[PDB]
Amino acid sequence: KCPFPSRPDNGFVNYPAKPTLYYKDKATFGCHDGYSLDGPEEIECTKLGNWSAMPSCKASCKVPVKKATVVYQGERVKIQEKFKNGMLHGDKVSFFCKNKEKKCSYTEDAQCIDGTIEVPKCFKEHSSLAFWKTDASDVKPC
Repeated sequence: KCPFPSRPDNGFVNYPAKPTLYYKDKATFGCHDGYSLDGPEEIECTKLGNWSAMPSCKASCKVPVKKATVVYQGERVKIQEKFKNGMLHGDKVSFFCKNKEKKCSYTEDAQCIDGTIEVPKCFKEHSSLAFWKTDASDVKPC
């Protein structure tokens, strides 16, 4: 015997329609808009009497700045364009930062994790109004 697995938060679950689920019986998961599955989509019930896993639904992220060039999968892009529809949990990007000492730039990664993506501390976004200031993404790389 296995119990009925609970619907994951911000998602849903499906299983055979029947009084009791015994073993080798399957359950199955999906998520609402703005979330994505973190774990296997299907799950077996096991010999020991418990469920082979328990996936959750992890939230997507608002792009956390109005404008930035970042590296994604090895390629410079504009975060606003590339992720106009938000960021999936697990999506990793790289913001540019200035080493003012050696007058060059370097990158630091940030990841969407369940709705929060923490932009790095070294990163300063500049309005296009502050035209005297220079985007780290244009400084020669260290």
